[PDB]
Amino acid sequence: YPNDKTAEYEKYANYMNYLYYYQNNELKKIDSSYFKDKYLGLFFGASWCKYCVTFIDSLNIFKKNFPNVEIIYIPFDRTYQEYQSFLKNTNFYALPFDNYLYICKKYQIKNLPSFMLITPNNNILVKDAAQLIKTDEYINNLKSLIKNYIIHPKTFQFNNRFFDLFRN
Amino acid sequence: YEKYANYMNYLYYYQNNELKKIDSSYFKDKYLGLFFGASWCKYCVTFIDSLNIFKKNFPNVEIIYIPFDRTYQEYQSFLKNTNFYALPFDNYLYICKKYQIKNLPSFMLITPNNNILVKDAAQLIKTDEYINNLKSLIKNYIIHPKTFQFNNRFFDLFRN
Amino acid sequence: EKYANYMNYLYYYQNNELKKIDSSYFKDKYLGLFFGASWCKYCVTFIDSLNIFKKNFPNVEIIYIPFDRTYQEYQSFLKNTNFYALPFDNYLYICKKYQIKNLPSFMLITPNNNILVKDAAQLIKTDEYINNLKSLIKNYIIHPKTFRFFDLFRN
Amino acid sequence: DKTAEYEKYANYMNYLYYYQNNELKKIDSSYFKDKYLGLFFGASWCKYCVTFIDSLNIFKKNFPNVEIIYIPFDRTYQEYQSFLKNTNFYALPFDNYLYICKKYQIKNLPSFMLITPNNNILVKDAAQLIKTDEYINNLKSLIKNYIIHPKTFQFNNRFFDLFRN
Repeated sequence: YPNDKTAEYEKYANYMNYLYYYQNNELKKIDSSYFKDKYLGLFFGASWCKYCVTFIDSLNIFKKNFPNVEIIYIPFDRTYQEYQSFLKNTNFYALPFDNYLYICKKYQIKNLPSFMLITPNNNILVKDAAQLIKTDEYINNLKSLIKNYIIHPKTFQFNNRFFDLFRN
Repeated sequence: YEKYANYMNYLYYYQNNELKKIDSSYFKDKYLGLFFGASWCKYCVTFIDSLNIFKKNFPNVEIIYIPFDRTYQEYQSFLKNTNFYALPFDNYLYICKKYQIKNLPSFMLITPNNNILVKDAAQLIKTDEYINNLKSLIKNYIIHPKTFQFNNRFFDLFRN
Repeated sequence: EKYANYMNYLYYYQNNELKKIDSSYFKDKYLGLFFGASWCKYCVTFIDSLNIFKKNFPNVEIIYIPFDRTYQEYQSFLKNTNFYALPFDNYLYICKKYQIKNLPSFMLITPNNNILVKDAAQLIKTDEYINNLKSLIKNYIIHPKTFRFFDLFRN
Repeated sequence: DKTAEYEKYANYMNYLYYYQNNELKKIDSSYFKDKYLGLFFGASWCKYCVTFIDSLNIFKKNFPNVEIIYIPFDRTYQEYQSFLKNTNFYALPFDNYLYICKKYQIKNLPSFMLITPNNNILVKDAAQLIKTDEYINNLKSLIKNYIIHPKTFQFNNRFFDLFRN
């Protein structure tokens, strides 16, 4: 009751209200509610890291086999210029350009690239999916994992899935 | 054929400094942890402590050693310092090919119906942070029963 | 041309105060560049291997290249370690130069800024490496160079 | 009786193998005296080792006198042959080389190790090194600057020393 800082906390209800993507030469926004109830693939990467650039071929093959999983780029670029040139050469959504070490701390991400597969209720279906997707042996078994894994509904703070996923 | 019908009909273990065998049908309907390793590889020997802590946390998962020892005597000395089950001493590169196993140790978590629950579990179980995530995977993954060729889940799991 | 301004001091904690050292102290020394962060548990567990490395190679100066998110996290790291550190800043440009893609990473650098061991973090986790590294140090001819951190981190 | 068997190892690894014209050829191991070597631990059934060949070809272009030797972990002679025909590397004869993995604690395929003429390890984890563009000038400096102190190999057999603890 004393020293209630709900007022301060409430700013976070609009955290990550948009993701970004390229269409022709436009950096466009998409309302993050679009990702409600979707499986996500979180791609931790940077345009300056050659391994992350070669990894895009594996992600593109993954996307062809798992078209309903949405790929979200979590950038570790140095400038907007680097971020924008990379995003325009991909079919991915992205977090806005920013410093995301706090997400690395939450999931103990220690390598670029890293790729994690996330269920609609923000559980981790595959922690180390970057390794998983560089051969093609994974496809049938990942389809079984997605088909068979029960999704128990959760309540996200402020009804904000990305606040839950990246902060809580 | 004939030894298709008898492929992997027993797994092996040590007890009281004696090599023993168990009907492999005992592993029907069990979660398995396939431990790819070798006694010559120091990273595999230290990994035994992570597996033992894993087993304490997940006691219904059966740990099966898939050996890459050079000699039967090295295999035996390794198996006697563990309480794991093991495939018979043999050359298992065909299993490495099937699953694209490229590192020792590797550890794969398998459901009762031979699906892969966690492909790269060695790195998962050396941390502190995996228990609740793995508990949820096991509790949430629906098991549809399967019948296996030659009535032998290891024929399916290792040879298709 | 304030390249003269670049990396004039490294930092460290001693007697619970933040101190600085002129970067010319590191001229002609073997260096161990430790890319790390206090938020990364694997970097924190790696400090024990670095301390054992330092006991066996006391003349190699370990330099911490930070990837902490905040200045307070960086200071807490310095208070708990015995390395010299770059000032708190964003060092992705060094990661790009050397294609550092993992934390921790550890690189061993000769007095004239050549790379003696590119991927030394896995090397020093064991203690199998010690004789091999002693031979590399003993046998690597040094051709002296006039300048060191602008050459090492930018070129 | 078998102190004579121990002497047999003076002829250990007397030939390496390679393919030139879909044709299997042998080369006297003495060709490799005083050479730097790149030991490539790999297997044709391992997709990561197949993709690694691209990095080894860039390495061979930039370091043509570092002789690449394939240490096989193929299941069958035919897998070994097909791999060798497509990479025209030198190779140990098809066999089981777990004892080499024990000596050097090789735990990943592919692995690649750079060896000096006196059998010291110049770069232990060279598979990681050569996947980047950046390594070339500093590896040339490392080869140019590392002093080679002469050693005596048992039976004057370099590969016996390099592979057999």
